[PDB]
Amino acid sequence: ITGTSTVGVGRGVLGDQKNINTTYSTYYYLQDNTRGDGIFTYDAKYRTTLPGSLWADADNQFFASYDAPAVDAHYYAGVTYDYYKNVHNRLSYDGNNAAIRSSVHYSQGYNNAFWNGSEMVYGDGDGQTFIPLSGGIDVVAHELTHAVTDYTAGLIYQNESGAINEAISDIFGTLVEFYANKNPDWEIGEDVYTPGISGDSLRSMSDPAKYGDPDHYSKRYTGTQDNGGVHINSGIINKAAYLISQGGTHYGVSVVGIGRDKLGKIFYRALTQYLTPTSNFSQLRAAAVQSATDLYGSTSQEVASVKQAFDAVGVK
Ligand SMILES: O=C(O)CNC(=O)[C@@H](CS)Cc1ccccc1
Ligand SMILES: [Ca+2]
Ligand SMILES: [Ca+2]
Ligand SMILES: [Ca+2]
Ligand SMILES: [Ca+2]
Ligand SMILES: [Zn+2]
Repeated sequence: ITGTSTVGVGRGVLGDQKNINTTYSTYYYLQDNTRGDGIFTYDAKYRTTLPGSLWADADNQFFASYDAPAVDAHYYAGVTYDYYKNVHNRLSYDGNNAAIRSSVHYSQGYNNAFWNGSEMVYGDGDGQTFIPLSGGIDVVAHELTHAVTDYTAGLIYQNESGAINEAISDIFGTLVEFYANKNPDWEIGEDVYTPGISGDSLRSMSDPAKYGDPDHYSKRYTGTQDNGGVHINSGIINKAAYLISQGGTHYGVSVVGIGRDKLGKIFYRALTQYLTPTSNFSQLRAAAVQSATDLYGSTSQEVASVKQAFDAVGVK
């Protein structure tokens, strides 16, 4: 759409009011011209055909219940772009300001969200296991992060390299939740999962075992489901990341925490410079050691906390 940039107001899935960047040309569109090549939000209209229609609204006000998921997918994708640009100096997912597109209201009672190789897609949930997926900042950044991986390391979605792919997305979606200061935590999906139950989440970075995921290499899933346990074995890498950051004793091994910022710096560098499509857990270890080395020196505490963390989860 070609038109005048303006700003509208709306209510998100959680009932919160926010301002969003729109474009005016007869109608008001969910098209934000201020970020790279633009952020575009689309209506999939309960169908599976993508992307659906560019979101059009008559008065620049987004307070209807059908509007809520479009408001949050549009705004959180702006926050995510901001995080990457400001913190890591990366312009959009390809590093060249590619336009970011999202479709909401995808299918009927679709309990997922994904990156299809070209855009982000959000189901509205069934109302019980989930509420519309874009209402969770960590879900939105997990997604966008898959775009980042795709253009960099290119981790294949299966087995060891696939679980690394999932871990990276949980790690960066968690960094983005803390960056926005939106009630942050080391849990994944908490804001949109099981609206009827309090206190839970889909996955836990602090204690993956809390929901049955492995928190040690020796407890890794060797089967075939979930592409070889991509969303299962990600817990081993999530635990490691949470240790480097915050510190702690796990299975007897003590790790001194180096905090979030350094954790984001080391992982981004492993991602962008050292990891390959076929990298395994052991290779992720050498990549993270080497990034921390590059940035803080071979004899830094930074390097020593990364080794401790991997030894704690049995990776190497
Ligand atoms: O597909 C699965 O098994 C679970 N899906 C996920 O973990 C991702 C899709 S890769 C979508 C999502 C991320 C974070 C939070 C909620 C939903
Ligand atoms: Ca309106
Ligand atoms: Ca939170
Ligand atoms: Ca969270
Ligand atoms: Ca819940
Ligand atoms: Zn994922």
